[PDB]
Amino acid sequence: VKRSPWQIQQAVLFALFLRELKTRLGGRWLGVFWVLLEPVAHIAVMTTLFSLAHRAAMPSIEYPVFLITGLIPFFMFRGLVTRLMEAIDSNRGLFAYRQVKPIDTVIARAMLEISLQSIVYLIALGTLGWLGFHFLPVRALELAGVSAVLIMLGASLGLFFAVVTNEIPQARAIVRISLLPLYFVSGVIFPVHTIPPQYLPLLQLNPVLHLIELSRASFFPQYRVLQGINLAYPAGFALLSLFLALMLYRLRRHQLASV
Amino acid sequence: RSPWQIQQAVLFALFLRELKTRLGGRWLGVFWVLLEPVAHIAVMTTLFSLAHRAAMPSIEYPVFLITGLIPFFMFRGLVTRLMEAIDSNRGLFAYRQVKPIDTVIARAMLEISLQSIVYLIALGTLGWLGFHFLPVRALELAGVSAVLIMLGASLGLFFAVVTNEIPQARAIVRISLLPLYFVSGVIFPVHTIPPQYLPLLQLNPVLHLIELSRASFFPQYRVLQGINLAYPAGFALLSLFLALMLYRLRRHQLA
Amino acid sequence: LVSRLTAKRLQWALVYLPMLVATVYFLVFSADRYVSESVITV
Amino acid sequence: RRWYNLATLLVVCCLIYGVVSLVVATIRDHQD
Amino acid sequence: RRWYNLATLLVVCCLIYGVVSLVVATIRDHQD
Amino acid sequence: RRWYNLATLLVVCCLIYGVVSLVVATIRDH
Amino acid sequence: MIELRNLTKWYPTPHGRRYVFRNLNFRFPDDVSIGLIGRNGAGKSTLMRLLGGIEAPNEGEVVTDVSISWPVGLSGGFQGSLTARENVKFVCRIYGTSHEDMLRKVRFVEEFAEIGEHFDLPMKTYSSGMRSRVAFGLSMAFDFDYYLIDQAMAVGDAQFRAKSRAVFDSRVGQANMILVSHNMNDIKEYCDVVVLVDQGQATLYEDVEAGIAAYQG
Amino acid sequence: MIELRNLTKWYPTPHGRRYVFRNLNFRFPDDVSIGLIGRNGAGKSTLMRLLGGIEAPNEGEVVTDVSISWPVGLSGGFQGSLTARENVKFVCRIYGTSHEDMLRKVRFVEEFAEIGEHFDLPMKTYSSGMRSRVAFGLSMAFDFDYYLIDQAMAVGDAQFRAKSRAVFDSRVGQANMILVSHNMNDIKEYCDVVVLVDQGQATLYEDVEAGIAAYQG
Ligand SMILES: Nc1ncnc2c1ncn2[C@@H]1O[C@H](COP(=O)(O)OP(=O)(O)OP(=O)(O)O)[C@@H](O)[C@H]1O
Ligand SMILES: Nc1ncnc2c1ncn2[C@@H]1O[C@H](COP(=O)(O)OP(=O)(O)OP(=O)(O)O)[C@@H](O)[C@H]1O
Ligand SMILES: [Mg+2]
Ligand SMILES: [Mg+2]
Repeated sequence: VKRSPWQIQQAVLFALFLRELKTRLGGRWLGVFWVLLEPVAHIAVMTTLFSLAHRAAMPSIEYPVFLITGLIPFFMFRGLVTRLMEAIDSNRGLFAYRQVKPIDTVIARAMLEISLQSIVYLIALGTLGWLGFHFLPVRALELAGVSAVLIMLGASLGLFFAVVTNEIPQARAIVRISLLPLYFVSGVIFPVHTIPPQYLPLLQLNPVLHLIELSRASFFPQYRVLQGINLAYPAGFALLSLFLALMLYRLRRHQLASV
Repeated sequence: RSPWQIQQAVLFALFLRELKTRLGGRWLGVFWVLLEPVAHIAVMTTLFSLAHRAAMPSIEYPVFLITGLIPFFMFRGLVTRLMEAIDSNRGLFAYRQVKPIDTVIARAMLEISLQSIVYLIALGTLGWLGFHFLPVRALELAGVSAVLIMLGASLGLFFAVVTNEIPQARAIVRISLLPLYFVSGVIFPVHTIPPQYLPLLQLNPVLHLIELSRASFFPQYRVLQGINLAYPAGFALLSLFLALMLYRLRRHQLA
Repeated sequence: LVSRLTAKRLQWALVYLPMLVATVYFLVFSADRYVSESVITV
Repeated sequence: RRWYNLATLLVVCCLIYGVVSLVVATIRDHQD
Repeated sequence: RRWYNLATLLVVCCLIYGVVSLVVATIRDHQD
Repeated sequence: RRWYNLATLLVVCCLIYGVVSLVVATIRDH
Repeated sequence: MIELRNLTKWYPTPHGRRYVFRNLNFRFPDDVSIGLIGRNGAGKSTLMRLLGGIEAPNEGEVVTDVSISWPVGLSGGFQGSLTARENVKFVCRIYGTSHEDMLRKVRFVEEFAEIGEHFDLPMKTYSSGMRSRVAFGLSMAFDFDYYLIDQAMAVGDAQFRAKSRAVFDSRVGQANMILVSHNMNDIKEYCDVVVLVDQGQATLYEDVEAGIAAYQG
Repeated sequence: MIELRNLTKWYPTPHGRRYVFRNLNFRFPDDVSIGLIGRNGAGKSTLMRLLGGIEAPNEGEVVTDVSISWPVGLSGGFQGSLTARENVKFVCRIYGTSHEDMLRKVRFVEEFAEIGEHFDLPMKTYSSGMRSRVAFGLSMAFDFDYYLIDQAMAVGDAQFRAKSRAVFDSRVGQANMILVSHNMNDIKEYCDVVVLVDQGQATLYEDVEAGIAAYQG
């Protein structure tokens, strides 16, 4: 009858999900294999050039498992930022039906990609288990909580960038490349225990480093954690970012539908 | 009129159009590009100054960084700006005299002029501070810079032509410019790289060109084994020939 | 349901009640713990 | 540490309430 | 090095003249 | 160093005023 | 029943704000088909966007106790790199429709447009007037009460005009039309009243000829 | 004079290459204004693209010895985020005009297109009518002999149509007119013969009414 706004929102989200599903992993499913073999392509060269270095840095942790426990969460974060940014400008012409609000595009993109990344995480864990490596986390609940905090932080940052940069098309690249240094300062590639102490405080300003360390601490036993690394700082960072991004979308809600 | 005059007029008009968008409405871009290299150099003075002095004490970071930054910045600007062409002038391909090659050519002239001005200003302000700034072998430096210019323009044209069908593959190319800045030896001397890692890096012609430019600039700057000009020159020539021939192939698809 | 959470219910269930119960526990119930510190090495 | 904990909790509660209110306002606006 | 310095000055002068000619053309076209 | 602390206090006050103005504009436009 | 209550719409120009529409208290007529005549630089397209709920008025409200179709327009409104088929599925999925009537709507849209294999090709391959047939078919597939037409049928053959007239006659007695175009015989044959916008003010003529003559001079 | 030489045009599609033109030989009559009409999705825009030098035929050629204007239409030919004034300036600089002649052409375009402050704004924030006015003025500001109007006059007021008719009558002695349109009164009032394209072939009707009747039915 009246089609209460929750029903309209869920229908729009489902339609947008189906629409961008074709555009995300190729029109002929040629991209799903690419995202399947991308993590193994990363870890192959990573272990190839760092196996002995990681063995000397810390024993009792296999390098493939250490790399897997930090890659896929970072893939989630990076892809969340990128797709959340591009969602608003991807469907400019679709803002012509009184129901496709700009927030729905980014929500559908996030809801598609978190599912895809959970799927590839499950496949990676199964593959690691099939090779005799350690794959079952010791404390899965805390790992899930840290992963959820990281996911919502990434979604918040993506929404903020989408609502801000939309008026500046060349700004996207400025934050499209900035993810690459984060791939080398978050401790995903190499353990942070070997970093010089004097660079430790400034490096601790990154919440992604804290989240990666906390997620790794809930995956392996006896995994030590750097002093000053906590969850309260990333939690506050992410919550404040989400509040600010929601407010900024509220202010410039009508500007984003200019088409 | 003669075709050369038509091409010259089209290139001049495209340069005039591109200057306003590249610089800005109030020309605020000059406040950025001039500040472009400095923001990179200063942080490296707080990172590996003592490490560089331990590595090589003959030369200094404020000059060693400049001798390899602005040439790399100019190569990267050539590649990026030439890759983003054609599309940014797609609506202008409606007058039968504006061809897709003219856009990349005009962007090449604009980037070359801007980066040459930046180089001159940087050398002037380096000599103002008392640092060594006059090149030792200017002609060899000019030749190596010209080889780098040709290689960069060739790569930009090739990527602009080949990305027409697949726009997304363009973006990762920009991402691919980031690791080169870390592996071309611009930030740090490459003499500290372990010996088993250098032969893989020798396949990068930008590293050879940067090393040769630094050798031609500084007095008594050593060159590692396997570093030559013949390999980058052949790479640039082959890439330019292939890019031009591929543009000849898809001459009408872009338009 | 979804179209029933007025501003009164949202404020009371997310700001007022948790603050009231926490401040009651902190001011009235919580017992204070003194800390003694030492610094050594072998 | 009573008062600092109370202040931090107050800020967190205010932020959570604001986020929830903004989310429900975003949801509500979808009309025909 | 007489001829070497002369060639260097030739290259520098040509580059400077080209850049200043471009700047002068832009100024003359903009100034109407 | 009173004159050094003055600039820091000015920066803090300006940031607080900006945040308060943004949030009050958000409330007003609601 | 459609009414306007103190609309004001402007845009963020570099030189201040260009107020396209100042305070408007216009009340539209009822049970008639309206022709928005206007002129170049007026607010006809903005009015049709506001009436369709596309963008909210800057300082006003558009009360409408009736269902109004989206503005068909002449540019945009369709998704890139997609065929018309998947565009129709997207549009009917927005409205929450069952699969059987969804396929029926897709069939109706396909049979309205005299398009061959191009119907399963992206919209870029379409001609400038084929997308108008696709848009008109999609708009007329759904049930509304006030179809907003914005110069869409200006790029169609005589067969397209005949088809549009026939389908609208098939929909006579249950729906209305708000048509904006600069082709005056179209307004003469399609509209019963005239609304002329001028300096941001809308004036109603109950006769086509009076408003059309004001338009000419 | 413009003659075709067995030219074939096709586009890359997954299902193959659809032939818009297949071995076409045609000779446009001289000293007359040609009405190029046809059903939707049948030439008339690829044809005008080839006439204006937009693209080249894959196997064939177009032979002329007469200057041809660029194909002004409903879209293209202008750069967004660029002021219409500097777009006209770029177009004038392309043809290598002197500074005084460039200023004269800019002034003529500005006075023809009755637009106020919006003339000094980016072309993206333009309505269809004012963009059409700017395009028509730019096309008429150059000394050509044949003008390629790709139904760009369908979104113009009575003022724009009257001004276009007057400015074409000002130089009707030497210049000519190749116009594609789906409206019929303008074609009758401008063109002297008719060229009808149906599938891949063009046919000449020396009588306007005969070609109009053939295209309509
Ligand atoms: N996106 C925009 N941003 C800013 N100003 C705009 C924008 N779109 C239009 N305008 C301005 O508002 C005016 C409204 O014109 P609109 O697009 O509604 O066309 P119109 O004059 O009603 O009809 P026609 O298609 O016959 O020109 C434009 O002339 C322009 O000055
Ligand atoms: N870029 C393209 N890619 C593929 N097919 C195209 C492309 N451009 C045009 N076509 C096709 O070429 C044929 C010729 O149509 P064209 O684009 O010339 O329009 P038209 O006949 O002038 O349109 P209308 O009369 O409706 O305005 C059509 O079938 C069209 O779909
Ligand atoms: Mg309009
Ligand atoms: Mg056409």
